[PDB]
Amino acid sequence: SIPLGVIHNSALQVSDVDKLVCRDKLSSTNQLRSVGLNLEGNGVATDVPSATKRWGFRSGVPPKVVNYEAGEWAENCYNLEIKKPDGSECLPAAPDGIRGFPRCRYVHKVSGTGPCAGDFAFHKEGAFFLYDRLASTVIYRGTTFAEGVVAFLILPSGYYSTTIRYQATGFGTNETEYLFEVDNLTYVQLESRFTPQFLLQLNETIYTSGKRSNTTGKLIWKVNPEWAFWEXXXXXXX
Amino acid sequence: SIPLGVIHNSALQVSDVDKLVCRDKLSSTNQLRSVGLNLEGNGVATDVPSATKRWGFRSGVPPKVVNYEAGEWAENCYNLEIKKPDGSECLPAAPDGIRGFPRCRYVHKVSGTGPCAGDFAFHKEGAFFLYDRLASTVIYRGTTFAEGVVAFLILPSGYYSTTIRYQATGFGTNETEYLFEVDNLTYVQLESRFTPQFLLQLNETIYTSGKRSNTTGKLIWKVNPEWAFWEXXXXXXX
Amino acid sequence: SIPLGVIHNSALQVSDVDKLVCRDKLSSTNQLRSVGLNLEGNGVATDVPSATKRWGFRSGVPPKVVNYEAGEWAENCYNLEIKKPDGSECLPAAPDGIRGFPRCRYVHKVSGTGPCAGDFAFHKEGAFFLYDRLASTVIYRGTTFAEGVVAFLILPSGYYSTTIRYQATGFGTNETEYLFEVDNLTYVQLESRFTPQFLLQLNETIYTSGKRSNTTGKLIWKVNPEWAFWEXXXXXXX
Amino acid sequence: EAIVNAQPKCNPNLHYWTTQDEGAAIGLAWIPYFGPAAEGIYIEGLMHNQDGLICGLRQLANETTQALQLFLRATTELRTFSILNRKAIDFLLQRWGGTCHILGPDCCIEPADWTKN
Amino acid sequence: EAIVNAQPKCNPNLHYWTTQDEGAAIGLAWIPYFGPAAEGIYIEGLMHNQDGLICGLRQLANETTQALQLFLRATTELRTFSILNRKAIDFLLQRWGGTCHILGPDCCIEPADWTKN
Amino acid sequence: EAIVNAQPKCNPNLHYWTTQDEGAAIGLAWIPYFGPAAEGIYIEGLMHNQDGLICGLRQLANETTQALQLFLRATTELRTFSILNRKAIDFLLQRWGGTCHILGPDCCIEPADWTKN
Ligand SMILES: *[C@@H]1O[C@H](CO)[C@@H](O[C@@H]2O[C@H](CO)[C@@H](O[C@@H]3O[C@H](CO[C@H]4O[C@H](CO)[C@@H](O)[C@H](O)[C@@H]4O)[C@@H](O)[C@H](O[C@H]4O[C@H](CO)[C@@H](O)[C@H](O)[C@@H]4O)[C@@H]3O)[C@H](O)[C@H]2NC(C)=O)[C@H](O)[C@H]1NC(C)=O
Ligand SMILES: *[C@@H]1O[C@H](CO)[C@@H](O[C@@H]2O[C@H](CO)[C@@H](O[C@@H]3O[C@H](CO[C@H]4O[C@H](CO)[C@@H](O)[C@H](O)[C@@H]4O)[C@@H](O)[C@H](O[C@H]4O[C@H](CO)[C@@H](O)[C@H](O)[C@@H]4O)[C@@H]3O)[C@H](O)[C@H]2NC(C)=O)[C@H](O)[C@H]1NC(C)=O
Ligand SMILES: *[C@@H]1O[C@H](CO)[C@@H](O[C@@H]2O[C@H](CO)[C@@H](O[C@@H]3O[C@H](CO[C@H]4O[C@H](CO)[C@@H](O)[C@H](O)[C@@H]4O)[C@@H](O)[C@H](O[C@H]4O[C@H](CO)[C@@H](O)[C@H](O)[C@@H]4O)[C@@H]3O)[C@H](O)[C@H]2NC(C)=O)[C@H](O)[C@H]1NC(C)=O
Ligand SMILES: C[C@]12C[C@@H]3C[C@](C(=O)N[C@H]4CC[C@H](N)CC4)(C1)C[C@@](c1ccccc1)(C3)C2
Ligand SMILES: C[C@]12C[C@@H]3C[C@](C(=O)N[C@H]4CC[C@H](N)CC4)(C1)C[C@@](c1ccccc1)(C3)C2
Ligand SMILES: C[C@]12C[C@@H]3C[C@](C(=O)N[C@H]4CC[C@H](N)CC4)(C1)C[C@@](c1ccccc1)(C3)C2
Ligand SMILES: *[C@@H]1O[C@H](CO)[C@@H](O)[C@H](O)[C@H]1NC(C)=O
Ligand SMILES: *[C@@H]1O[C@H](CO)[C@@H](O)[C@H](O)[C@H]1NC(C)=O
Ligand SMILES: *[C@@H]1O[C@H](CO)[C@@H](O)[C@H](O)[C@H]1NC(C)=O
Ligand SMILES: *[C@@H]1O[C@H](CO)[C@@H](O)[C@H](O)[C@H]1NC(C)=O
Ligand SMILES: *[C@@H]1O[C@H](CO)[C@@H](O)[C@H](O)[C@H]1NC(C)=O
Ligand SMILES: *[C@@H]1O[C@H](CO)[C@@H](O)[C@H](O)[C@H]1NC(C)=O
Ligand SMILES: *[C@@H]1O[C@H](CO)[C@@H](O)[C@H](O)[C@H]1NC(C)=O
Ligand SMILES: *[C@@H]1O[C@H](CO)[C@@H](O)[C@H](O)[C@H]1NC(C)=O
Ligand SMILES: *[C@@H]1O[C@H](CO)[C@@H](O)[C@H](O)[C@H]1NC(C)=O
Ligand SMILES: *[C@@H]1O[C@H](CO)[C@@H](O)[C@H](O)[C@H]1NC(C)=O
Ligand SMILES: *[C@@H]1O[C@H](CO)[C@@H](O)[C@H](O)[C@H]1NC(C)=O
Ligand SMILES: *[C@@H]1O[C@H](CO)[C@@H](O)[C@H](O)[C@H]1NC(C)=O
Repeated sequence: SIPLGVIHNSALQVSDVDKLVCRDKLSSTNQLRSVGLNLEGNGVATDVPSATKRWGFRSGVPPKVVNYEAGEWAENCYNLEIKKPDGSECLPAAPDGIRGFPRCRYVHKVSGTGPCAGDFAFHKEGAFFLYDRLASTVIYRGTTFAEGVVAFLILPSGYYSTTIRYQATGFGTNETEYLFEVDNLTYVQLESRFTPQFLLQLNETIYTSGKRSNTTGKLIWKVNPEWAFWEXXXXXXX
Repeated sequence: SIPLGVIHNSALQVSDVDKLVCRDKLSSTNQLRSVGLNLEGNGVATDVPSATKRWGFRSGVPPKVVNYEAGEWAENCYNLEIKKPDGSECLPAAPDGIRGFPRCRYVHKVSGTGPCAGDFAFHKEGAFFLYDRLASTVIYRGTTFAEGVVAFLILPSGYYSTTIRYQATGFGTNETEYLFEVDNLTYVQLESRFTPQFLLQLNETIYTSGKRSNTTGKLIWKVNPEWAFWEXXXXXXX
Repeated sequence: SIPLGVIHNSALQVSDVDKLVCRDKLSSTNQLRSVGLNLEGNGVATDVPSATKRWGFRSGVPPKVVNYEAGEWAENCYNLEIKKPDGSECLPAAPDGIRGFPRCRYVHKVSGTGPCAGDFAFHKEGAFFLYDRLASTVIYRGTTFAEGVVAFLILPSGYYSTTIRYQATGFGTNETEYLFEVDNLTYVQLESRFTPQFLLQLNETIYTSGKRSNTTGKLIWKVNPEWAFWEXXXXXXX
Repeated sequence: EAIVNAQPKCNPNLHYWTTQDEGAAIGLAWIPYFGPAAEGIYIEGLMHNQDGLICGLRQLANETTQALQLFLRATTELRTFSILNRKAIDFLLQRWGGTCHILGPDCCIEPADWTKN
Repeated sequence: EAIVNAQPKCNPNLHYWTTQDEGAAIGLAWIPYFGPAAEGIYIEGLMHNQDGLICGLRQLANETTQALQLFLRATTELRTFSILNRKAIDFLLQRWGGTCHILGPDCCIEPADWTKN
Repeated sequence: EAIVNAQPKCNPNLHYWTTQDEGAAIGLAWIPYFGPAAEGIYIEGLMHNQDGLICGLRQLANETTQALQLFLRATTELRTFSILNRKAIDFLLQRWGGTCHILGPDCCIEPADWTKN
């Protein structure tokens, strides 16, 4: 049976089936709750290059959706607009009723291209893509999601969100290139080491140091080197 | 909890939750019934101008649908074909499986234009638009509905329908004009006071008095003045 | 109530409702099973001409779908691509999530034309078209199905599939003509008497006897005359 | 609570439509291919205001709306068919969701004829 | 009632397909990205006519059709997945839907070893 | 079994979002036409690791995934909303799915105050 969590002896635990516990009380369906937890909270790498490597395309497996009633405020969410080199869409449009994950501090909107050798994009570790009270096994186009897993159990500052935009080539491969976007003509080579706050700070200095492209071509910066979150012209910058 | 009706002491009443009544018997799911009642039966104004003022457009609220198993024969139903002035549709097509309300004595089919400042049309008093055993919070294009509300409870002449067609400008506003249609070129200025039977009688006299437009332009009549139901040429007529 | 099967006294039987049997035990929802059985197993004629006569077009009846959890390996399945003479499709595309029946020894793919005097194709005997764990009252275009019925009850060599292609004119009528296809230009007049294995054997001899059309026109063979399964040039062949 | 009809008017009679509970069809009317169209699957009945049930029904559906709307806001299901089954489950959980203490007020076991034993 | 197979023939053997009940997958076969395609999620079994269950099963599915079709006509759900859960609820309501009168015929409480006390 | 958090890290605090259970809206906020948009139907709360429930919750959702994925593979429902109702039904069937032998270990009837009678 799908595990069901219950609090015995001041500790959560999975209820053993073949053992019946008459002392446990279920007074109404309200006592049952479905719950989604973010992979964030387990310490996974949340930077775009590390996160995208956990997703992959596959055919022959029909997508599946399951609902959950409560979720967790996420530090990092993702929003993908991936096409093939010929411009055809890699991800399906969001089905009716599936909205973005409701609480994200940083939405990493990645746009770009990749081979997309599969009808759908799944989570390689079997996790779920968490949407608004709906968990899907696949990724929907242009829809904000957090990586997460679902639990079932028996009960006994405002919201600020900022979008960080990226450009990708070779998406979903071993040789993926990423560019942080500060405007439509000025980009920064992306490293796994760059945190969300570092990207927002670097963006502002580029705007205040006038280091934006003042031509009509794309300007690409590289940068010198310069614990979990809750605890064609190239150049350089040091 | 959503209220649930039960018959205690020869009187219906909402079952109190925290009070358990062991004498109440629920022998099967068949004893539970969902039920839809028409706002008609509460004495609301059913004429087109009064009824339409209870509906309004709004965005950001996803539509919701709930089913009901039994309904009430309606005196008045409505069927809307509203476009913006530029000809784009204001109401969504009926989703698959949603048919018109099954029992209507008069279907008021309103066609016309309005600003439609919202993705969907809701009931301003929070009632439901009753379709065929499906209750929706929004209005679907060209689909016949009655205004109504749903109840849940525990159990212990043919059908004639006639269509009355209207034309509307400024639909969903404070300054809406309505025209009763007797043919494609002959109309009557609509008043809240006009009952369905009065409209059908006035239509027949216009046909039998030859007062229809015998030109190629639109003929618009105004008319002189001349309890619930269960108990460009203008002119005049007195 | 929908009948529910139970094993009393070493024999299956429908559980009488008004008689309560306290000795019957239902320990979990896992004990309840929905099950689909093929009309094949009751001895019906499975040849294309006999099978198609059990299906017919009808309007005004909305399609309905019910799921089943376990099914039976079928000897015969069918896959229809029927258009009107003007080329419009007669059958609807398969709704999302409805795949072909999962186990078929012979898929009879019939392509052709008929009047199709109805919005959907139903089973004239009220049986179901069995798909992959979904039973529908109607036929979907290009989707493999077996004819079957569903049962509900309380519990107390590889897979080889070959496609046999046909051509049909006057589909869904009293005067339907069928042609077994051995290639795109060589056909055999179809008789009810022809079994699947006979069709595969006749196909191979035509290929090994060089009796295929070696022109650019269609070659049609007729053939001389020459228990259930589990127990424009014409010509002749004898 | 109690239901007090607070509506401007009340149609005391109820001409209703619904669908039949099984019922052996005359011959082959159960086959969808032969059966009635969507427009002809309904039965009809008329119920008067004995015990005031009709006017109470209208008030009950009116007062249900707020809870129903708040339920529909919180669900992500586009069409909800499960309210009545969930109320049936709640009915059973209220009475049988924990140990049944006989002679207790939240346990519906009557050993009356087991007491005369 | 009783089920009497009244069909022209009966395949007494039942080669069946279905899906497995959980079952720890060998390593990562449970991950949808790595797991089998839609065509390879099935198991197979063969069941013979011991106690005549196979031929009774075929007659039972045949006789179920009328009620099932009439149920599908009356519902507005495009796809029905709730028949078995609703039968489970009906099972519990038949036995526990009212007060349980011990020693009564509609109450499944046996105080046999509570009587020897 | 027992739940042992075997994850590389654990956020011991849980900032959560959900929807409210009914709650009388201030005036007309329950009407969909007047109510909040999809983005503003949520409440928020913060829960710390008392009794280690947060870190156990993260491990529980991690360990649920295999069974959940295998369930989703075997169902043909595109969106599953029935897991919790079915667990409620299973809860009742485990205790009340057969005759209740008093003083037995699989029957949750306590005649303690019926024994003092
Ligand atoms: C529930 O919680 C557990 C524990 O937190 C999660 O377990 C993770 O499971 C995934 C796979 O399901 C693991 O990912 C695998 O990691 C292996 C080792 O990781 C590194 O460490 C070794 C050193 O020991 C290095 O040599 C190695 O290179 C790695 O750097 C990899 O060997 C695996 O490789 C696979 O992926 C790569 C990249 O795609 C492919 O090239 C390979 O061919 C191969 O397919 C794989 O990456 C992960 O390490 C586990 N975490 C922990 C902490 O143990 C569960 O995933 C989680 N469940 C859910 C649903 O969230
Ligand atoms: C369940 O049953 C109850 C009782 O039958 C219904 O209650 C109705 O609720 C609606 C609102 O939800 C009420 O509509 C409001 O009426 C107010 C007063 O109505 C007239 O009376 C005063 C004199 O006292 C006049 O001055 C006034 O102008 C009205 O002529 C209005 O003030 C309200 O105005 C709102 O709408 C207008 C027009 O859209 C706007 O211009 C305003 O800005 C404002 O937004 C409003 O119209 C109605 O009166 C109530 N009826 C009764 C009998 O009390 C529930 O609606 C019902 N529930 C469901 C789900 O059906
Ligand atoms: C559950 O199991 C039972 C029993 O196996 C099935 O019963 C079958 O029901 C169908 C109809 O629902 C029967 O089909 C009908 O057969 C009649 C007689 O068949 C032949 O026999 C007589 C000789 O007695 C011949 O004269 C006759 O011409 C037939 O050759 C026909 O008279 C019926 O005709 C209808 O169809 C034709 C062709 O479409 C039309 O032209 C007619 O106008 C008329 O509409 C009809 O064909 C079938 O015979 C029954 N079988 C048995 C063994 O009795 C159930 O169908 C099954 N339920 C499900 C859901 O599977
Ligand atoms: C066990 C739970 C504790 C806490 C409230 C939970 C809950 O839903 N509580 C209801 C009653 C109390 C209050 N009014 C809110 C609503 C039940 C949801 C929780 C959760 C939410 C999100 C992710 C992970 C976990 C957080 C888990
Ligand atoms: C309490 C009810 C009385 C009456 C029959 C109701 C019902 O469904 N009765 C079934 C059993 C008896 C008969 N065979 C029909 C089917 C139950 C439906 C009712 C209703 C229908 C429509 C709107 C409002 C109310 C009318 C409410
Ligand atoms: C009564 C049944 C016997 C047998 C296994 C059935 C079943 O589902 N058994 C489960 C437990 C045992 C095993 N592990 C498989 C899964 C239960 C399904 C059956 C069937 C399948 C298909 C068509 C017609 C009938 C075949 C009917
Ligand atoms: C993926 O890229 C790495 C280095 O970029 C390379 O070593 C490896 O061979 C590549 N994989 C394939 C399948 O070519
Ligand atoms: C940047 O580009 C996007 C798409 O190419 C466009 O929608 C947007 O308006 C552009 N912004 C500016 C400031 O040019
Ligand atoms: C980068 O800095 C500019 C300067 O104010 C700001 O307008 C822009 O929004 C910043 N970009 C992001 C992604 O925050
Ligand atoms: C123009 O671009 C250069 C380098 O790209 C930058 O240093 C400078 O601040 C920009 N603005 C000017 C020169 O006004
Ligand atoms: C609506 O129309 C009325 C009269 O037709 C007018 O008094 C009122 O100002 C209008 N409302 C708005 C918002 O203009
Ligand atoms: C009236 O107009 C409608 C639409 O403009 C058209 O469909 C209908 O045939 C017309 N009827 C007559 C009698 O002209
Ligand atoms: C108006 O009267 C004519 C005359 O018979 C009739 O044909 C027409 O249907 C009537 N219109 C309506 C809406 O009933
Ligand atoms: C023509 O129209 C006039 C007024 O519009 C009307 O009085 C008359 O009856 C109509 N028919 C005729 C003149 O035949
Ligand atoms: C169907 O065809 C048969 C023979 O092919 C013929 O006797 C019968 O009249 C036809 N049916 C109709 C309705 O024409
Ligand atoms: C036969 O015809 C079909 C459709 O006309 C086509 O797809 C297929 O390639 C053809 N095969 C050959 C061998 O010509
Ligand atoms: C007919 O025989 C040829 C000869 O091998 C074979 O390739 C073809 O697949 C056969 N047709 C069918 C339907 O099996
Ligand atoms: C050509 O066709 C004839 C008859 O259609 C057949 O007998 C012969 O084997 C075919 N092949 C040849 C002549 O190579």
